[PDB]
Amino acid sequence: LEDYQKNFLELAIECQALRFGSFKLKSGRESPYFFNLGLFNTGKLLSNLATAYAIAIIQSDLKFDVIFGPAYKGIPLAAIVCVKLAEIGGSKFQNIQYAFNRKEAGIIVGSALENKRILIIDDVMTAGTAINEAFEIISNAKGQVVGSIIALDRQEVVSTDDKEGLSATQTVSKKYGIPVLSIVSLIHIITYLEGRITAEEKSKIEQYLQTYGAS
Amino acid sequence: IMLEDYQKNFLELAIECQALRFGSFKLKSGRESPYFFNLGLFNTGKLLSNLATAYAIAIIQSDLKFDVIFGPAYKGIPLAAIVCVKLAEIGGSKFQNIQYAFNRKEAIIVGSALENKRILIIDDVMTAGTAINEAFEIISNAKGQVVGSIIALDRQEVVSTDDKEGLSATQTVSKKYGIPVLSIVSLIHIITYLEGRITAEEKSKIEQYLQTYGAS
Ligand SMILES: O=C(O)c1cc(=O)[nH]c(=O)n1[C@@H]1O[C@H](COP(=O)(O)O)[C@@H](O)[C@H]1O
Ligand SMILES: O=C(O)c1cc(=O)[nH]c(=O)n1[C@@H]1O[C@H](COP(=O)(O)O)[C@@H](O)[C@H]1O
Ligand SMILES: [Cl-]
Ligand SMILES: [Cl-]
Repeated sequence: LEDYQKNFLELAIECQALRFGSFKLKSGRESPYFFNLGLFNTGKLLSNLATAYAIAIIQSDLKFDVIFGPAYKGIPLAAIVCVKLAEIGGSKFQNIQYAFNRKEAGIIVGSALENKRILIIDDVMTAGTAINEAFEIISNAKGQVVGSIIALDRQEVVSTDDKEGLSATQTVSKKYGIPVLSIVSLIHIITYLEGRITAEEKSKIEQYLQTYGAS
Repeated sequence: IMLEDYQKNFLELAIECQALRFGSFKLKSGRESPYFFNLGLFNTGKLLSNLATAYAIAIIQSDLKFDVIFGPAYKGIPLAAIVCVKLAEIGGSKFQNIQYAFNRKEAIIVGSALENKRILIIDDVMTAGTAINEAFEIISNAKGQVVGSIIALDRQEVVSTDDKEGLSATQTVSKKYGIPVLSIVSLIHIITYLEGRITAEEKSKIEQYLQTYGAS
């Protein structure tokens, strides 16, 4: 793990973004843990979060024109990361733009996406549903998606039906031929924060991963 | 009038990025304006960084004590976020734990509960004050306590031409709620700073507009 990933994880517990318990996910799956990025809610935490995203993006060498955040929670993410890229990235990141959608229209707020290289930013990927929806919106605007970044790759399958059992992030990359970046993955949480996870929570996570974990 | 270096720099960028334009614009209040300020055109990382800093300096200057910065959906949302971040970055210990919040158009608050929290409303521009009033009601529904407002531009216009006192939208809001209304710049700043860069024709159009709508 890199230092910024360690700090991200440390702050994730501090602000309670990483919670263990019983959670019904968007996809319907009953999960033993939940990552709530919305809990990085202070000026200090948002600054650190924007920095983590920016570092991951810069180190990827991805070339793009526009960072797009899906409504609603992706909107602040796109804005703060756009800023942070200009602050820590140097000359080629000064003119990167940000955009987002309205839920109902004139759907896109920002410069026209047509023929621009777009990086999608979001919080967490589980089954990949949220990113597919963002893809649809971008394609309607005639944007060219060149990559995606999330804070947490939960490293789960799109569906248990799929025999290959590729993760949601793996399936997006393969389908589109685009990088899918993550600040951290579930494996990083398990290994680094092993002490702060109890024996029961450890087993609950492993049992969950037996059903939903990528191969 | 006084112009801070950061205000001059902000205006320079506003011209550069097309945020500030002169010409015929029908405002959302129906008023036919000789100029328009489109803050959404501060749309790059560099422009947003300067914008966040400008808002932050004005907020710091004011000594306003608050818990939450609230930006109305949709265009208020990035403003709340970037300013919450900037304040923690350049404002010191006092701003480390301030939070941001915003509304959904329909289910409604995104963020920690607003109840019993001191709220700073952030928005782009005030003309007749209609948008800020709508934000007041949202925060009211949520039982938050509004302690201040900040906008990028105070257009210095009346709420209604029928009011004989002729208080501006920002003056009206301030008197009604007993709270400060801050702005990065006002129309007077734009006119004073740009001098002859606004053409004679453009100047007279502004003067004619303010003869109809300008605050006393
Ligand atoms: O429901 C989830 O899958 C989920 C798990 C989690 O740990 N954190 C989390 O925020 N979520 C929510 O579910 C989304 C990810 O699920 P997918 O759209 O299936 O990838 C995120 O965008 C969140 O809205
Ligand atoms: O329509 C306007 O009055 C207006 C003028 C301007 O220069 N810039 C600008 O953005 N506007 C839009 O009008 C709103 C302000 O109008 P009021 O709600 O009357 O105060 C802003 O929130 C913008 O949506
Ligand atoms: Cl959302
Ligand atoms: Cl809007």
